[PDB]
Amino acid sequence: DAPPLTLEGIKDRVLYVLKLYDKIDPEKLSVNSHFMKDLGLDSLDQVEIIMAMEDEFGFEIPDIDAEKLMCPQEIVDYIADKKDVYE
Amino acid sequence: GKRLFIIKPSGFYDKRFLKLLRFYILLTGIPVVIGITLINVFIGEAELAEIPEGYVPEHWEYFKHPIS
Amino acid sequence: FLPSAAYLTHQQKVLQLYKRALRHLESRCVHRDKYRYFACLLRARFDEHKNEKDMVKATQLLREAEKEFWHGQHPQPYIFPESPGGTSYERYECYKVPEWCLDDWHPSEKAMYPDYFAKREQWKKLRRESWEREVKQLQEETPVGGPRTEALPPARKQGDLPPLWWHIVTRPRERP
Amino acid sequence: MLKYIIPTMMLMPLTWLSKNSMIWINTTLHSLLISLTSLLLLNQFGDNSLNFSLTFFSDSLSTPLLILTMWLLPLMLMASQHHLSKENLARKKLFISMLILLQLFLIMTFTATELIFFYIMFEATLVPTLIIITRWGNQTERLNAGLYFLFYTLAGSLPLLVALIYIQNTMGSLNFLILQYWVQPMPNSWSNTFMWLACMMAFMVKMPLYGLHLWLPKAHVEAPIAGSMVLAAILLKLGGYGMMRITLLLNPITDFMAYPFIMLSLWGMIMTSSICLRQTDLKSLIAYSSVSHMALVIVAILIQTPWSYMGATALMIAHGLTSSMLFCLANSNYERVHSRTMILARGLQTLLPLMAAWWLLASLTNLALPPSINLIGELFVVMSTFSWSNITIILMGLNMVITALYSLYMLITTQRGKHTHHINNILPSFTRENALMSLHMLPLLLLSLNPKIILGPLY
Amino acid sequence: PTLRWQEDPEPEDENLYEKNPDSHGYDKDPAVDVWNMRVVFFFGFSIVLVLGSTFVAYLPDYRMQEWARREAERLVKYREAHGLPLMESNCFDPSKIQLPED
Amino acid sequence: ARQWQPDVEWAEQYGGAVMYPTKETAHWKPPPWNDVDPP
Amino acid sequence: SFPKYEPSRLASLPTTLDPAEYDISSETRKAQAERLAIRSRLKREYQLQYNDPSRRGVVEDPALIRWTCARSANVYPNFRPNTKTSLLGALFGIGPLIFWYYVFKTDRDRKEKLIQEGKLDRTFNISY
Repeated sequence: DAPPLTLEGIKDRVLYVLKLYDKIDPEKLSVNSHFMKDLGLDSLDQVEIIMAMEDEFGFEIPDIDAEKLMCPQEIVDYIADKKDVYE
Repeated sequence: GKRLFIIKPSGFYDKRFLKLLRFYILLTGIPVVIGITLINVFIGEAELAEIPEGYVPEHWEYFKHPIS
Repeated sequence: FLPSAAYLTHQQKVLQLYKRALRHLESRCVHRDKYRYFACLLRARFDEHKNEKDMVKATQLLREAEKEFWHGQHPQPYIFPESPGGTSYERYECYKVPEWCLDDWHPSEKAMYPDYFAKREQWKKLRRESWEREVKQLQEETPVGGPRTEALPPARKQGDLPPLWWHIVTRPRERP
Repeated sequence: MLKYIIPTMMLMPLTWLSKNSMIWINTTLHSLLISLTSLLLLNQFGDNSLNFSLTFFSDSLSTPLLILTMWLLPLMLMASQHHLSKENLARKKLFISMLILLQLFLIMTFTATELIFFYIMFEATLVPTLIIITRWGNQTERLNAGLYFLFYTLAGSLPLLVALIYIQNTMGSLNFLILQYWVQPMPNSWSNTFMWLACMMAFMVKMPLYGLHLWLPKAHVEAPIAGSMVLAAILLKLGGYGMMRITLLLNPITDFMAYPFIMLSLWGMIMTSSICLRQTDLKSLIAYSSVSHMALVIVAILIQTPWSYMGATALMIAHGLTSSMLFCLANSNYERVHSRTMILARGLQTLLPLMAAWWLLASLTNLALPPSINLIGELFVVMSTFSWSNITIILMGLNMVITALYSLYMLITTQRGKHTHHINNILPSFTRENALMSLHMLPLLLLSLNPKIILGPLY
Repeated sequence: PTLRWQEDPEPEDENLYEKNPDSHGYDKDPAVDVWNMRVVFFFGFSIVLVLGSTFVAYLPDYRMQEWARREAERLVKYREAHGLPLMESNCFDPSKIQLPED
Repeated sequence: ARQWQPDVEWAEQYGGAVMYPTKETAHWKPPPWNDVDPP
Repeated sequence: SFPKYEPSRLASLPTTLDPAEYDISSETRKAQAERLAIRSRLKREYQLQYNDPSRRGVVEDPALIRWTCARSANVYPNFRPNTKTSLLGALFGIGPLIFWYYVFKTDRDRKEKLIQEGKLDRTFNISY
């Protein structure tokens, strides 16, 4: 396996596959926005979001973490921590 | 940027013991192999003659290989 | 059996049930489109009685839901190749040589790599200089005689590094 | 043989009047020269044995064990620093001279013409080992271990003297030829049965068999590496040597009276291989391994086939080398981490990359790897015991399965999978330890090329 | 109000490195460690192991094997060239035996 | 120094006049060290 | 629709369907809180003995030493010979031994009687 990865790629891909989801909108979607607080989607769908990132990037994140992501900046940060995305 | 530092624990003692082992076996491995080869290519083993009449051999001259 | 709390929550238990049942339905149901149909059916089945104001009726439906889930699970679920039990699961544990080592080298090998060992020397000076007073004062200042949790406080007083950072920062790359 | 007795004496004041930090080099060099000179012995031919006096003589059973003793001395005398290198000069010289004196009585014992002389030098071998393991046992029950060692080995070994005096004054002298060439059958009375039980039970204590085997593991886990390796290899294989020599008398009654010892040895071989599968205390696994293999040796001696005696002496020599080496690797890991346990010192594939080869190769020589000498011994014992009965090969193969299981578990427990990442004191492997491993393994493979040496009298 | 001891806090773990980086197995004397390594790998391998391999590699025929081969070749040639079956049983001649009667 | 040595209580067992105390041997006081009984 | 999930000594009862987890006493909440307190104090002491840059050797886990000395040396005390211990000792120690001894007597008596008659296949049985 030879993939290259950077912070730009993981940021754009996570924001991409959150932009594609149905019951939110790409009009008001910053990098820094909560899920329950201002986008206003329920926690059930928040775990569906976590399921989407797990099924995309190809590795489980535990429910000891999946309580408390809630915002795409910390999602990008946590998966960049797990894959150790630097050279 | 593509290459990174990889970590491997302390190959120097590995290589030092391996080099000393091969050198201090082969210090008298090759001279003894040269010695045994020059013996059994330049001195002969023996032949299988019977005992002659009115003669005794010793406790050597019963054995094939000359170093034996 | 979790670091921050003692019991999960009620909502946390229902939520773990939902993720496990949805994952087992992924593994059960190939072609991904009949999967999407059955997943929205499951999401609707949770929606039909989500807004019940009791609590003993909530734990009633939760318990019977675990019964009718453990009836219908899948034998070999599709677990990812990093999860425990998975295909890899520390495949590359062969090469996670820890960094308390690499100081026990011969100095000729240390003469092959000048810059990395000099910067490791300055990181080790940064470890040794900022260990005693700051970290031990923050660890013996804020807790009670019983700590009662495992979350440890950040370093926000004036300056330097957070407490107990060394064997969390200097861990191997997980794809060496 | 006096040319081997007297330089063993002369190597003792060497150690005294050599100066500081020079006793080591002189003793190691001169004991290795003694090992070459010992290897010059191997002359034994055909019809008779060889007589190095009316006092000394060598059967071809005694030759490889004698070379094993004079080869295991310098290996040990190098093996026993770094746990007494900080101690005093006088105590260091006393320890080294004690090992030299123990070698001297072992040579006395292996070239014993007379069985009375054999008994005296047998318990003369018994004497210094208590002093060694008690003074340098490095644990808190070394007193208990040395005391059980003493009273077990005496109280079993002691009426053997009375039986040997009775044979001395009922049939003349006790040279092995005139004990031989004259030996008459001894019928199924009861006094003959007690004489047999005295002699064979003394050596049963020494091997040990299953009912008397807790003698051993305390004397190995609570002992230094020198006493452990000499104790295991040379003392147990010396006990087997002694039983091989004394079983020439008492020919008819062994068929009548030798069934329950076969039984206790077989079922205890199975139970001992089972008990060394689940224990902690890494040192003890090799001890119960030694109990299992010498129970196999005991079955091989008490059945009386030439195939059985060839397999017995091959199994003796191969297991002596393997168990001594594996004791030495266990001490190497204990010097790395002051644990003695097994579930603690994990990892060690990543770290110490060369030590994996010695662990694997010693575990395969314990596995009965097929060109090795260990499988040659076990295979001929299995052939002879299936000639003994058509049903007992189940226990032999079940021993084989469990032996492979616990040996390879001992491999993949300590040295497979994940360092516990709180150890951070282990240094890379010295040249000394790997020199010791190469001194163990390479004679075993070179005997695996040509095993016509180590097969005993019935070649 | 008691300690029951007075001795040193013990021990200090003797890292045999960090004063000799070129060190062989044992303690910190520089010369005699080199002499120990040289004597164990010369007078333990270069003169012991390889010369022992050549010595017991071939020697006189141990336990009379090849003599037995050649003597059996001669004796089977004789006993096949003179009619009688090779390895006649009853190795002691029944002329030279005296059974107890009945 | 990593070698075990017998402690105080390991040598406390070698005290009194006898080695094994029973229900009848408790009154065996140790002898005076001067071998002098007080008058 | 459920077969009620009978447990065994090998099929462990899983953490989902206890079902004692779903009727909760307050004392169990107190117990879980104090158990978290115990594990938190043990991890705090371990991590403070774990990240010292001056420390060199092993961490000296007392539970492992305690378990080892519990398993090896502290079996022999305590012990009293009970009827259960004596029964199970004479069963596992002597029973199978005397069983295999009976079957070896039987096989050897059959074999020696059969070769006293001589009707074995020892037409050539050389390597004995």
